[PDB]
Amino acid sequence: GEYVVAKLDDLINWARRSSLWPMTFGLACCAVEMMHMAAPRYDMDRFGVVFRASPRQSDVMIVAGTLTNKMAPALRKVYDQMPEPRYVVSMGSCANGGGYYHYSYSVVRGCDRIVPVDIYVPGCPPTAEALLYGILQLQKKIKREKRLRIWYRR
Amino acid sequence: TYKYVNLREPSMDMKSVTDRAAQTLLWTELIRGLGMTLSYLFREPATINYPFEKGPLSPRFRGEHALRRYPSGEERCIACKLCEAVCPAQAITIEAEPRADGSRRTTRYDIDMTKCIYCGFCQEACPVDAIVEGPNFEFSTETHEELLYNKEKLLNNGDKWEAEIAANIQADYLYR
Amino acid sequence: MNLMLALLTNFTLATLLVIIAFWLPQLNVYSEKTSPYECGFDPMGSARLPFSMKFFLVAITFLLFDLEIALLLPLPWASQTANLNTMLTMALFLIILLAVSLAYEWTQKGLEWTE
Amino acid sequence: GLLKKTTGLVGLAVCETPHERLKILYTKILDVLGHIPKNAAYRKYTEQITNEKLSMVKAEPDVKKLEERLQGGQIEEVILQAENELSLARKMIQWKPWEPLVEEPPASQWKWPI
Amino acid sequence: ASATRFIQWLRNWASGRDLQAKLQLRYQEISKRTQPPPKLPVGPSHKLSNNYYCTRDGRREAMPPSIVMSSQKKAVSPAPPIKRWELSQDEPYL
Amino acid sequence: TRPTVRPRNDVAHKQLSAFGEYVAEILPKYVQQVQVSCFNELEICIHPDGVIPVLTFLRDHSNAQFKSLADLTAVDIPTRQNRFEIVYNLLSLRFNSRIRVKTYTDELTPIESSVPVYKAANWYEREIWDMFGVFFANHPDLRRILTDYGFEGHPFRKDFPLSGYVELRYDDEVKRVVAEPVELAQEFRKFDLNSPWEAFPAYRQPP
Amino acid sequence: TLEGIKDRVLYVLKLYDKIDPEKLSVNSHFMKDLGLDSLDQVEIIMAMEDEFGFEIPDIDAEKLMCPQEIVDYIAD
Amino acid sequence: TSVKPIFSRDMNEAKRRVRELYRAWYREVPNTVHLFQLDISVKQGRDKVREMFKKNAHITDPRVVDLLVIKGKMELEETIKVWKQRTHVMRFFHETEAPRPKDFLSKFYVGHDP
Ligand SMILES: CCCCCCCCCCCCCCCCCC(=O)OC[C@H](COP(=O)([O-])OCC[N+](C)(C)C)OC(=O)CCCCCCCCCCCCCCCCC
Ligand SMILES: CCCCCCCCCCCCCCCCCC(=O)OC[C@H](COP(=O)(O)OCCN)OC(=O)CCCCCCCCCCCCCCCCC
Ligand SMILES: CCCCCCCCCCCCO[C@@H]1O[C@H](CO)[C@@H](O[C@H]2O[C@H](CO)[C@@H](O)[C@H](O)[C@H]2O)[C@H](O)[C@H]1O
Ligand SMILES: CCCCCCCCCCCCO[C@@H]1O[C@H](CO)[C@@H](O[C@H]2O[C@H](CO)[C@@H](O)[C@H](O)[C@H]2O)[C@H](O)[C@H]1O
Ligand code: SF4
Ligand code: SF4
Ligand code: SF4
Repeated sequence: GEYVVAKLDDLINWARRSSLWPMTFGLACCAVEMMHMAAPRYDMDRFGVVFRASPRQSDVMIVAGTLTNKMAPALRKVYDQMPEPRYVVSMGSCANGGGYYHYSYSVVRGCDRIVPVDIYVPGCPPTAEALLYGILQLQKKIKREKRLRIWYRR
Repeated sequence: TYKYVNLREPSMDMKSVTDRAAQTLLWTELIRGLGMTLSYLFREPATINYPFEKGPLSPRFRGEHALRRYPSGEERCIACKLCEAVCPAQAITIEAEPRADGSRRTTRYDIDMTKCIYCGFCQEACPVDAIVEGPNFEFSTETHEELLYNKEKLLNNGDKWEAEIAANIQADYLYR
Repeated sequence: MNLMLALLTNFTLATLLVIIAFWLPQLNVYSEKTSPYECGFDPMGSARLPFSMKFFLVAITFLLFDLEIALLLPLPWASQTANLNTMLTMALFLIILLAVSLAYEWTQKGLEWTE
Repeated sequence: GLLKKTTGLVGLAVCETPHERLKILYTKILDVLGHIPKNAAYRKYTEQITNEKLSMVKAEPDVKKLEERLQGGQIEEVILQAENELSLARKMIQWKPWEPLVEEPPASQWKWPI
Repeated sequence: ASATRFIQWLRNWASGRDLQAKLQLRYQEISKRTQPPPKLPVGPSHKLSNNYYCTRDGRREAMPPSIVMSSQKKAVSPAPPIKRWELSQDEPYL
Repeated sequence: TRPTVRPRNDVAHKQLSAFGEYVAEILPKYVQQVQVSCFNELEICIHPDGVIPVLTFLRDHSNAQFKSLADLTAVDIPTRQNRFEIVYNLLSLRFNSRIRVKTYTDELTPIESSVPVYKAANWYEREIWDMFGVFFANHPDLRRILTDYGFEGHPFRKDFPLSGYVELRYDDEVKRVVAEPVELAQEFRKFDLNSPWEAFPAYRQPP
Repeated sequence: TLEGIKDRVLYVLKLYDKIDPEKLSVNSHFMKDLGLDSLDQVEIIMAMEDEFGFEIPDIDAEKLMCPQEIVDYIAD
Repeated sequence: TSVKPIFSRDMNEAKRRVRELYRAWYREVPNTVHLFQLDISVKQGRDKVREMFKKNAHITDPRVVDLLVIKGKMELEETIKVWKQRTHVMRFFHETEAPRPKDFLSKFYVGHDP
């Protein structure tokens, strides 16, 4: 019982974290360092991380840049249109907490007012390597999920 | 001066004309393009093996903040509030009072790391090298609240990273 | 039988995969998740509205060209006839008339898409 | 001089008979300026610069040399400017900006800093 | 840099260049990551005499605008007409 | 040639002054002030009725040829009876020169749209309407351009607060993004930076 | 169809709930007797456009201030 | 006291523009509820339109009225063309606002704001 579901979590967790597909979704400056993580030096694709444009075929949303009030309904929409399980990485000061436009009349003070956030990557922008650290931190979060173990004990 | 990027009239001799007919029909310029990506296939890729290999940085790198000390262990920060005044993002919050020995020291030193733009102005403004941006860039967290640093966090960062911070400051202070 | 067995296995496997895909995963269905996709903002009108075809004239010509192949596909068998003099004339005749029809539509701008 | 094949500017066709076209346009400008009062600075200034350009056209039969003298780019650019000037002259008649200032601004409308 | 002679030949032929002379990966031709200390120069105003600030104060020589006309002879243009650019002798046609 | 002081260019100052009075002579109906700054920038200040005649003259006149509209913006000066200063920055490729044209208006007075003179002005005037509330008459398609749909107010007005009046969040109950009165976890800290000692005598205002 | 016009108009006004059907009369003034406001009148006029199926320009509309005035307008 | 008009030269002209806008808003509500799939009724939306018109019934400047009509027309264009989202349309109803009592005592209990 416990042993079988324990291994089954390890398998579904391993598959989900080894095959993370971020939405092709960038907002401003920080999306440039997201490009540099896809570029040859860091090659996100080698970790199994592949951009896919459609929300239906995406597992992760990387909020890469400032979220304005005008954009906020659209960001929530494409997040809702991801199938589950889904994860959100908040990248950069603007997404994390408004940043350098925190006191602006047109800026959402942190994307976590709109969506739940799994990982916060600090920086303005975070280096490409810092974002890669955040993605690998998200992977280790997924490695610790206990969906079936908790189900078994319900 | 100026030059023309696209203003050339192609020659109309049967050899040149026949050369272009071969290009149209035999796809020679599309084959030539295939040669280039074939050459790249046999080049060593530029990918480093992160996290076992790291990208190169310089002693000026602007990373996570830390509050420093003198060799005796006394804090350098004297609550002058120059860093708080210059902060473009208003990310710094300070309160101060006379310490139990009369020293001018802070009782609050917050940096909202989700407001900060990692611009380094605070360490330029500091007259005693108290607040710096250290070399650490790998401190992403799982909650927003973990990125709201108070004085205890920043002093721990100083003690944590002082060995590297001091060596970087030694390598670059003569440019300042 | 073998062919029918082979076709049934192919589409039986495909259906089994779809069944598994729909009943294995944990589902959380709500209105926003299932709303039509259009880059984050609500669709403006119905996707069932008419969608103009600019290559409509090529599409009809395809129906006429797509029947030339049925007339030409027997050619490998026709090459085994004793009466090769008549064959080759009629085979070349059909292809030329097909070529002429193509030239006519080409020269009369039938292959240009409407703006 | 052999006629150009291109002016170098997209959408600006090469003119076959630049000298005659310029004379037509400069003459039209002078005709339009005759309906503006003699004291209007627009007339005196536009007539002056117009007559100087027209005099060049009548004295230099070579399009290359004439372009160097007019200092207005390719001769087709000069034709376009002549057309633009003629368009302005007609508009100025309706506007009559030689009239006295319509209204003074408030007291400190242009004072800076406050 | 570790590629074999056959592979060096192959990617040279396919690309049509000598790729080895200009590799895009950096080896030891780059500067050392530990440098000697600098000794930076000082500016013109680092003098002990003949250096009164009021003789080198740019902000205090700024003046308000000159009022040409306020509502309170030959024709002119804003500046001389621009000279026509000349074609490059380095490479006029790409 | 003192190393730290910006050099002064007097040939341009004379050239711009000459053209400035040339414009004023030709358009006395509209021109109210002409000035040249110490870094050689000519500004024409005109009555708002002369927006189209002045800009058209500067674009088309053979001795002007300001074919490019570099920028069109507005400045809010609440102390003035007409608080809004409208600023046209024009470029002349032919004479390699720049000119600035300034007019004014208030909250309730429209300005003629300069789109017929420069098609570049279409979005600039939408921005001025969106951020300052200055209405442009006969504009082909005037409407907000930068602010959110339904946004109320004109943020670049000096009396509009920096953080605005409302803010957004996602509310799970109504399953949508909602707008609510703005509350800040940390108020923006106002700094009083001005020194109480005069800095620039040359700009002193008489008492 | 003059006779039917009067009946149809009053059928519209019965539906409109701001007015008391017993208070209602062919001569009663919308603003005076019935206590309506201007916008209320505009809504009534729109309800007539839907019925008799034709535009009622604002210049015409503001005059129609009683049930009787509406039926007269419809006649043309 | 002589100022440049925006559209309407006096209040009577301005009021006609108001009623033309009100008719357009009144006619559009059924489509807005249908298109945006709003849970409100056509009556609720039309009541909200009335409420937005009623709050500006004290204006007597034809210029202020013209700007209100200009902003109303722009407001309607966003709705019809579905530039607005449901969040923008439902912002008129303040569904997540906890009601703020307006009497002295209730205010006195909750804080210092008058
Ligand atoms: C090329 C083909 C590739 C096919 C690959 C197929 C996957 C192979 C690996 C399978 C490993 C097991 C996957 C389990 C994943 C279940 C999804 C999940 O995580 O949900 C969490 C849930 C836990 O949910 P919960 O009970 O804790 O709470 C749910 C409610 N909320 C959301 C509020 C928390 O897991 C389960 O409910 C049961 C786990 C079942 C594990 C064994 C699988 C049996 C499923 C049979 C379903 C019955 C219909 C038959 C379908 C056909 C089956 C073949
Ligand atoms: C004894 C009598 C003998 C009688 C018989 C004699 C016949 C010999 C001469 C016949 C002609 C030889 C060429 C036949 C191939 C078809 C040629 C062709 O169609 O090329 C033209 C086509 C369009 O090119 P374009 O210039 O854009 O159009 C004309 C401009 N108006 O160009 C294109 O098709 C563009 C294709 C773009 C996509 C290319 C992507 C793949 C390219 C790499 C593939 C390389 C080839 C691989 C072949 C695999 C074979 C297994
Ligand atoms: C717009 C309408 C266009 C119509 C175009 C029609 C084109 C037809 C061209 C002629 C094609 C066939 O041409 C003809 O082929 C046969 C072969 O099959 C040849 O015939 C030759 O081979 C056959 C058998 O293969 C022998 O029996 C025969 O003794 C010998 O003459 C003819 O010498 C040749 O003239
Ligand atoms: C027996 C089989 C083999 C025989 C070939 C049968 C197909 C013949 C195709 C038609 C050839 C002549 O008819 C064709 O008419 C058009 C007129 O629009 C000509 O001209 C047009 O063609 C090309 C491509 O569309 C355009 O770049 C050109 O601007 C246009 O003028 C073509 O240059 C000509 O090729
Ligand atoms: S966090 Fe910094 S880099 Fe990223 S979008 Fe904001 S300002 Fe630009
Ligand atoms: S790096 Fe810049 S934004 Fe961050 S705390 Fe220092 S001064 Fe403020
Ligand atoms: S960190 Fe430095 S600049 Fe900031 S208050 Fe302390 S001493 Fe002053």
